[PDB]
Amino acid sequence: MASTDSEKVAEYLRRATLDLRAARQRIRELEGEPVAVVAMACRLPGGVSTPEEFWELLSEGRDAVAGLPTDRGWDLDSLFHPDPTRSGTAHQRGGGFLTEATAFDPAFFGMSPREALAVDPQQRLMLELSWEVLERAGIPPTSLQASPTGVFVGLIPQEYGPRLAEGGEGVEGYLMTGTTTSVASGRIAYTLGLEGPAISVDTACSSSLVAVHLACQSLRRGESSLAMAGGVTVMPTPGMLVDFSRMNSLAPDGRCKAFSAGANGFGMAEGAGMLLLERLSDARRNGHPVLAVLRGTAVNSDGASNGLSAPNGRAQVRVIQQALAESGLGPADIDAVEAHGTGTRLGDPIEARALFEAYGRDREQPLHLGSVKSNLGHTQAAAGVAGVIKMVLAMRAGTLPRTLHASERSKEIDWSSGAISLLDEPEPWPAGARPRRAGVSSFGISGTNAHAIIEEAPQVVEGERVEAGDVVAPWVLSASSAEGLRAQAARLAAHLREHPGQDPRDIAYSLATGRAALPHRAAFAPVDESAALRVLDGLATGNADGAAVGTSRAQQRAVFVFPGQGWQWAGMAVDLLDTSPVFAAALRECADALEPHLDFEVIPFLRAEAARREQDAALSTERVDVVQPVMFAVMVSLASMWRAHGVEPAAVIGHSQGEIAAACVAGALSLDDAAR
Amino acid sequence: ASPTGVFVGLIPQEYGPRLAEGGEGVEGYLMTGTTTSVASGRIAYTLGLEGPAISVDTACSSSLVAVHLACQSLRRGESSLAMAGGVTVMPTPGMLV
Amino acid sequence: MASTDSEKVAEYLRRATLDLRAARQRIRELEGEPVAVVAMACRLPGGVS
Amino acid sequence: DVVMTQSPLSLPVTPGEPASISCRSSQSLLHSNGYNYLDWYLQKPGQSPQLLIYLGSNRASGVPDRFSGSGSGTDFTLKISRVEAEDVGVYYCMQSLQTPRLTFGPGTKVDIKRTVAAPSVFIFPPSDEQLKSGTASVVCLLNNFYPRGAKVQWKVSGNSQESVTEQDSKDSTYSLSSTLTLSKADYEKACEVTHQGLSSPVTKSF
Amino acid sequence: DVVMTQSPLSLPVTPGEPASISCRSSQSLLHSNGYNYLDWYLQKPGQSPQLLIYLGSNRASGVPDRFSGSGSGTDFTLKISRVEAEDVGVYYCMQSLQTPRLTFGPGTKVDIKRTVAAPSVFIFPPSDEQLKSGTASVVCLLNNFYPRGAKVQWKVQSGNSQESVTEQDSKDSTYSLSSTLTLSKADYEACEVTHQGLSSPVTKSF
Amino acid sequence: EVQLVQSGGGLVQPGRSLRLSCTASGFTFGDYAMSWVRQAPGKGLEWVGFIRSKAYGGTTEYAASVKGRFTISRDDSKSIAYLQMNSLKTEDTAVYYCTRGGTLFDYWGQGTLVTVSSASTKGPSVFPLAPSSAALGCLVKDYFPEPVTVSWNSGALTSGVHTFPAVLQSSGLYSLSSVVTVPSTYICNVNHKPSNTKVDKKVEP
Amino acid sequence: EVQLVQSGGGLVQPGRSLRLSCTASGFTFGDYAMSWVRQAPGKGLEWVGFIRSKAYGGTTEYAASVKGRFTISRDDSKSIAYLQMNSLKTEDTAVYYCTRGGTLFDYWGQGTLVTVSSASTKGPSVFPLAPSSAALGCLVKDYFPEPVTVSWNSGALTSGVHTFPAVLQSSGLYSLSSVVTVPSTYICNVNHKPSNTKVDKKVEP
Repeated sequence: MASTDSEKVAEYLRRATLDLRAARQRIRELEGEPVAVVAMACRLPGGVSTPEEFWELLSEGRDAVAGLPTDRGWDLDSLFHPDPTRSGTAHQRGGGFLTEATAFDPAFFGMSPREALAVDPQQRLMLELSWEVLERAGIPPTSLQASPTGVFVGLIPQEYGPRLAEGGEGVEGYLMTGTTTSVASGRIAYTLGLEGPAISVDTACSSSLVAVHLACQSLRRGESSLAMAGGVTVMPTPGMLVDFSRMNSLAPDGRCKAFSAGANGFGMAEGAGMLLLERLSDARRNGHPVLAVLRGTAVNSDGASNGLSAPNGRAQVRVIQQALAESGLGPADIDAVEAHGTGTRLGDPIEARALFEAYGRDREQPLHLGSVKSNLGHTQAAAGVAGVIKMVLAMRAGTLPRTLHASERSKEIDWSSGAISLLDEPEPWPAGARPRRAGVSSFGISGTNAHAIIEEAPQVVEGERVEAGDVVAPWVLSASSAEGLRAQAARLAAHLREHPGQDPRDIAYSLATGRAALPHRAAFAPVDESAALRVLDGLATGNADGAAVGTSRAQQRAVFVFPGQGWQWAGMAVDLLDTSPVFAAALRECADALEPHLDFEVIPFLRAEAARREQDAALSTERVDVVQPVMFAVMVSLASMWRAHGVEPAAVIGHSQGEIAAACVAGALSLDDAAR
Repeated sequence: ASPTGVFVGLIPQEYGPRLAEGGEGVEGYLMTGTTTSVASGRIAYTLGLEGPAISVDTACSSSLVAVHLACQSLRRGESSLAMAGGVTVMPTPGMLV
Repeated sequence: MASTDSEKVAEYLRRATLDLRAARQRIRELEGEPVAVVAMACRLPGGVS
Repeated sequence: DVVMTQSPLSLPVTPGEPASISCRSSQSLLHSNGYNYLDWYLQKPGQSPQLLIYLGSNRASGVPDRFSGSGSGTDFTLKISRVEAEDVGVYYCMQSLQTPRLTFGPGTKVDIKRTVAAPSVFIFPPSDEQLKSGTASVVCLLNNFYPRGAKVQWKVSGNSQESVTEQDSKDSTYSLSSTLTLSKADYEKACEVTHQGLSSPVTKSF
Repeated sequence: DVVMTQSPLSLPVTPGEPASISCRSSQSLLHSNGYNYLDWYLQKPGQSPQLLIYLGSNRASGVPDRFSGSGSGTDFTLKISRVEAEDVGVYYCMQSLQTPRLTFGPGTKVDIKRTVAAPSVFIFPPSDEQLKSGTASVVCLLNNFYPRGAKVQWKVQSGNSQESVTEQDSKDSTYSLSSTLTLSKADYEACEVTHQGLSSPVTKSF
Repeated sequence: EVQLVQSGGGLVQPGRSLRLSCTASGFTFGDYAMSWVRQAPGKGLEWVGFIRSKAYGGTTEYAASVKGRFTISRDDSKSIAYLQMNSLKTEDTAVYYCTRGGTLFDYWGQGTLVTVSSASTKGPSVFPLAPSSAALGCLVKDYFPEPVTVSWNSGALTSGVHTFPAVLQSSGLYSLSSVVTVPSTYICNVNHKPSNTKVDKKVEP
Repeated sequence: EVQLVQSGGGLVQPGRSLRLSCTASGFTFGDYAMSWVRQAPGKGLEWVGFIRSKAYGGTTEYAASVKGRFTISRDDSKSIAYLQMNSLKTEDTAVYYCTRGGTLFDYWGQGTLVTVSSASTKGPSVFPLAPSSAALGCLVKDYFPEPVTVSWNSGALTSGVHTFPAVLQSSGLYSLSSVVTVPSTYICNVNHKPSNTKVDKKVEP
């Protein structure tokens, strides 16, 4: 019975409670599942091309505002006139502009040079950055075929090529596929084969952040197991500078003097940043490296502000408060905010007042206010993804970056509260009892205000074990071109010469699991970091020394062929058995299958090399009754080893006695059947 | 000031003079009036809507994608009302060429 | 407690069941709640307004 | 007395179609707490049973909300909203008002629903080398018939056993094996079925 | 016996800060079913109480997830994750094991936390027209003090003093006390406090 | 949705009967055991009793202080829970509550201010506060029942205003002390709604 | 997460003891009452018994068919539930289950195929099926225990193949009838893993 239903009811109470404990953690993962930053890829103003080089721009306080690009064929002579109202002229005399957005690798993807010429530089910088953000995550970019992986890339329509009405000479039908923000999310999903939702957001100076908010939703609801979010503003023609000049809003120097009294305009910059978003449960279950965690992102509009361009105060507060409420975090839980900091003399005051309202009203410690645009410039639709890059790197390095051109804090902002500390000096941000949290704000010119909360990656990665092994795992690297093959060994050699002490097995695992099998492959089995960087120094020039090189287009399945007699030496299985645990196991298995019918156990005979196999009227394995069983014993074991290391035969071929091995390894006969 | 998101489906179109070739009165509105981003922004600003004013772009499926994202912003709950749809008006004869 | 052997634990089961019902309905109100089309505005070819 | 709790058998459900399984209950299972004390169990063929719905209407976690449930004081109804191809097996009307639960219930044969076919009655005389081996097994094979509501007679019965496979996927029928284990002498002294696929018995002998 | 349930009966908590309220249970409330039998109740000042957490850890529906809960066999802990301007009231640690439930407990004075201020001891002799009206009420007013852990003495003794302490306002977040010394005709011909805002008693008379 | 709105407040003397009804809407009334809670003003709650569900049957268990005085009944067809007050006394002056369970008071009625006082309805004896040399106030002694609002400068001064709670004397009357704290000649007005005794007052040291 | 993996299968004769262990992982073992269920092959389930939680204490209740034969124990520190089989007989040939509750079998172990048969391990008497004039088959009479795979054309023909379930005779042996239905001279092979009796067969009408 049930103590008169006492057990019964309680037994039902133990299920309605356990179901409630499971139906409430489902809501908590449907609305507030912490989504992680698996990997980070960026092309930002200056020399920045990787997230680690971008930290070499924030930590040493370098400004990326250098000057206008000359690669793009910009006129540069009608761009500047003494008259500020002359049509066709720009006001900023510089800004951080990408020096590599003009160039692209067409042959790497399935893109023709004719097609790639018409591809928007915004779009051609999301295919390479899609490849980078996947290789940095340890996820082979070609492994994500027909998989749910949504793409959320934010752009601005802008203008790259000629008028679509007039067409072109060489580029006629691919002008469309270039100058369309739509395909700027579908092209990435097509080249990488991603089946996940390909949304191309458009939200002016907040596009990227907004995109991540959407992506966050995708992972929280579960539409896409992987999210691919970020934004870009690549600047192909000087038109956009010419016309923000018409509102007299660009800083003549092109510098984003965020929260500064010398703010004479919001300036401009062109750049790109990209993120790989995955829910923390999926990211850690699949082993994907977690760099930081987005907890909550909110997106709102300025409403009826003082025009479409002017920002709104209360709406900005309502988005930096909603993100906290949606993330389950608060004003005191954020240690350092990354505000928009567009740089105009009007946006910054109201923007700082909003920060002083949601955060500064209730602060235990001074909030470390920063702005990535100070070091870079206003990257427009790439702002919001550059800001999250700044916070995560500040989190991974334990240091808060400087806000350049912020020594003279703005006189129009009341800093007397002290709850907000402008980051004019590098403030240490060490890991402690409080989980490190940050906030990135982007307020676009369209009026859409967005804010995201970035918690530090939960420090559960610690606890890894250490060991040593004799397995010289091959250092496999592949490229789409011979020159790229010679460049993927030079960059790796530089990385293993500028980041020394990285274990060889760790390097092989990342090079093998994390790099796509591209149709120009070079592979070698290193024994030391000096015998490897020497091979990596010969592979960079093209000399195949101690390595294997081969172009292998349209090739993915091995056949195992089985030679007959001819290796009369028979002195190699000893070294393989002593160093391979399987070769001391599978060889034992086949020998123990040969013994019931042929009493000769191979292992005592194997340790007898050819040097000790010629005394008692014998030669190097010439006894047919003795050579054939020991030929087979090594023969089946070796085929098991290629299958134990992951190579399966597509076909089997047996010259004379390989037919016996065809019986065993192909499943036609068992080990006992084949050995007999 | 009521939560109401504007989700407009748009394919970027070339309307007037080039951005580097601003007109006589249409100087700084050749992008503040044409950039797809501000199409939903103008709706949110003139109507006073304070919600997710996101301009989506997924080619000919952009309207249904805007509808889906507006619904998903309603399902979770970020704007009490949601404004979803899409438009293709072709000012120049560029697309059909 | 007093009558038979369940009048306090049964209240807890009732509350837990109601909480599960109000929490599973929340899941279906967060991923499967019908979304009504309040009105349509359309500008289409052929003079449609 | 023991409450009688039995669930109607022969439940033909087809993918994409809403079904409804009810149950019988002699003594009322609506306990004084206001909660029914019956459960709904599904034994997946070749796998362990699963908790679907407890307390009459409350569903378990893990199983999707497709398993909706309700009922009156005595009459119960599991409203399976919809069946897919994985939703096949045996449903159980286990009550929970009187431990012991030694009888779980005959169980409901939930089957992929399809129109009625013609059972292929195939009489098979045993091999003669079996007759010189010491046994005799004449088999009246039934193939491609649904639903499985027929037993094979043995005239000109009592030595017949049962052997039926579960449903396949692309054909969704049943197959029956009536094995008539026999002895030496009695071999030289017919099988028919009463399946609803036909009306008149079909008599074919060895 | 009766299980003695006692919590830190005062929790100065400030908005945006995580607090933690515990409880004494003299006996073991971890029943044989494996579930604690303690309830967490919040009486909102000027409104009805609310069910926060039942069975020791299970939160109720409707209330935010802020009220998280757990505990040992005897020791319990309501982990209020965070407090706001709304989260201020009386929290009751009610054991639900041995019915009757007469005592709900003294209750926990949850207060907006702020540093310690100086109580403004304001002695107020009663009006003379009251003295010719038939009564006498000298009031020792206390204003802008927090926390409220002081009672007013009446020397030169006590026993005729009643308390009229107000609640906590929003922008100032202090308390105000009214020690009314109802008196009679002849006895008309001093008050001090022992609040932690000061150390030495401040003696001022009518 | 669920509502447990109450009704049956009033002013009585010790020794008479009073009505308390618990309106049930939104649920099956016969499932849960209706309970009744009493809250003394400004201090600790005290539980009165409950009735078990008619499906359970059981009995009606009450608090030790209300044996032979209060009884509780229930009905499904008309869905009202009853707390019957008989032979009322002084302690019963409190706001009673209707709770949704004998052991799990998950719901909570809004509260009916049941008052059992021996006083009668009359105007207040507004007595001022001459400052020592500071704050200025005005006591509102001897009034009944308890609707009350005391403003300063006739609702013009709102900073520093402290409307002190009701003060329960043994005579059944009430006393309020509204005092403002500001250096200076101030106006305090007390309005007793039931009696229309509208007293205006000028105060000096 | 929760797992209730089992162990303790085997082949026994009527009248000896067998072991059944229920591995508990992911939860507090002493809270739920461990129960044991028996599933006759292809037909209705039958419940064996349960042990109450040591917090409850209680007793060990069993089915009417296993009085004095089976006993059930439990322990927290090592977290294994026991079903002890003593004086086993023929009916016990079934797949037993470990359920997570005396009245609420919310979880369900994968199932241990406990077999109590009097037969011995030997090859099958493969007996063919001469078609009447149609379908072609071949029997697997007289084999034990029950691992079995019967293919046609040596795993080449898969359409129309019907691997009929095991047939329980009174002698403790098994019989299988794999038959294909296709107009025509076919090959059927039966492989008994324990005994290595690999029989190939050619069939004609």
